Amino acid sequence: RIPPLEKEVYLDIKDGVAYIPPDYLEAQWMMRAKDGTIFQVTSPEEISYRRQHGNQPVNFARFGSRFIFYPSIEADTPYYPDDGSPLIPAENSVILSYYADPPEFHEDTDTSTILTIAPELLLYFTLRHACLFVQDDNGVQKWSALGKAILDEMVEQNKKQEYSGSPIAIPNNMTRLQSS
Amino acid sequence: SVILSYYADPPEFHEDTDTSTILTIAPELLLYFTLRHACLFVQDDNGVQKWSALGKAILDEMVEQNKKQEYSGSPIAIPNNMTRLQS
Amino acid sequence: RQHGNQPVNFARFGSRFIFYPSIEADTPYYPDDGSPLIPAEN
Amino acid sequence: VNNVGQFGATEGSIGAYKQAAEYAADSKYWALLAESKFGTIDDLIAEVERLYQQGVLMKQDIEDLKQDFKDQDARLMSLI
Amino acid sequence: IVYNNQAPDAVNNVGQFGATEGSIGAYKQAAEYAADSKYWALLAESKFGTIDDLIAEVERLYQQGVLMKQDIEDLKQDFKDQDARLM
Amino acid sequence: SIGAYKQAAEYAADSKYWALLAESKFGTIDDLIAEVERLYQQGVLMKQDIEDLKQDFKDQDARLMSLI
Repeated sequence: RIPPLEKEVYLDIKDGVAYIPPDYLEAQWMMRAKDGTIFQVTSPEEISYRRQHGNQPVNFARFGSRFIFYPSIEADTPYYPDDGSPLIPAENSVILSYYADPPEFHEDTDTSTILTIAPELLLYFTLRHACLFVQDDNGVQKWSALGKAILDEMVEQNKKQEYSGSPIAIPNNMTRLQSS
Repeated sequence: SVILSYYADPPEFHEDTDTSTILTIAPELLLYFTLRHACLFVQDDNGVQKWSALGKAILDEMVEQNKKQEYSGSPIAIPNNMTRLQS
Repeated sequence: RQHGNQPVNFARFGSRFIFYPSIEADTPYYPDDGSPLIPAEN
Repeated sequence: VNNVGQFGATEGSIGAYKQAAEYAADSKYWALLAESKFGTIDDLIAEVERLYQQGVLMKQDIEDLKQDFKDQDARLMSLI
Repeated sequence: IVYNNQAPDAVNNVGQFGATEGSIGAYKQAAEYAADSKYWALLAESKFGTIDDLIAEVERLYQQGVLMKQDIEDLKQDFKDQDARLM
Repeated sequence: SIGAYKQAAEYAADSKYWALLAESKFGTIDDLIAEVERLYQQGVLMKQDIEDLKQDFKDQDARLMSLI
């Protein structure tokens, strides 16, 4: 899980039936493009309870291959066969950020950020399965260890990258804003 | 109407051109797990161990992937207050 | 933004730094004619 | 190019394609729009066709009347 | 930043949601049928616009034309009749 | 107002359901456009006729003014 394989995109809620895109692997921050607002994920039971029992906060869940929302959201997006037409994204347009599954190589000229950033990783993780195809164990173990070390280095870099511009000290937040 | 979501068991292949989501997602999984039983049929122990370890690692990666897409994108604090209609 | 001498905060929305106060910044003088960059205000 | 930089690029995804349900919903929406248009504008066009057919029949009839009266009075004034 | 409006081209070789080698055909057929339905809807809209606009416009045009023509013709006929009766 | 998640083939079959009705409504609109084309032909014929009449009346009124 790293930035270069992420992808932001607008969604079409349709107050419920909203479906999960095919490339969905893990969801990052989810919000709108109007004044800013961050959603929080909850369980199906919480939303079922909210439905009957009852709009600053907005929740959502995962019903199979859907993203449910308690409020009757009316997000709008251009239909499928639309030609170009960025559409100047209208209001109530939620923007989702998630980790998308990258494409599989199909041509020798096909490249990817992994090749330009860390080719030894792929080379070792594939020499693993190569030395498995043929009968060899020492090479398998060594290549696996090296690939795991490279992946650990990369994820540690990603970790040290996030929240890495200053320290933090919670300023005793006790909801100064209560009047509303 | 009442909707039910269950983990359906897939049907047996019983055909060459047939396929499944696993063949596209993790063919190495089935490959290693069947080579395990193959190297069990013939008395090959080291191969059994290697294939089983690889299949276990693949299944672990898959189940971990299924966990990192769960209700993660939010703090675990501020326990919910689904108490009642009586405030 | 909802519930809000003036401290500053910034985040990382994938590939964009987002500052709350809506600060404004400017780039310096670009000219390469052997002249200084002349840094900009704000 | 980036050497180890993670922000130096962003590899695309499989494909920015929706599920079959979204395509079905779009097809159903287009079909409902086209069907409403068909029905309403077809009733309107049928009513307009009837009205204009009767109108042009009356028009050609009264035109024959006007032309025969015109030539009648013309030859009547010519004879005088 | 973008929209998911492009057409299906590949399968999710990695990912527990989406399409498979045994389902991509369904995605592509659905996209094709939706595009055909939109083409039909646009063709119908263009046909109806043409019909309505042309019919209404030409109707109003030649209706006002023949109306004013008939008015002037009947007025000239009345003038000629009065002049004849006068002499 | 929430439904289940059918398989892709079912959604595909559902999408194609929106074609036959359109095919028939177009098999009708073709005759409709033929009819309005006939009407436009009649209209242009009547316009040619009204133009001929208008010119003949211009000439006859000029002759009238000339004579009296």
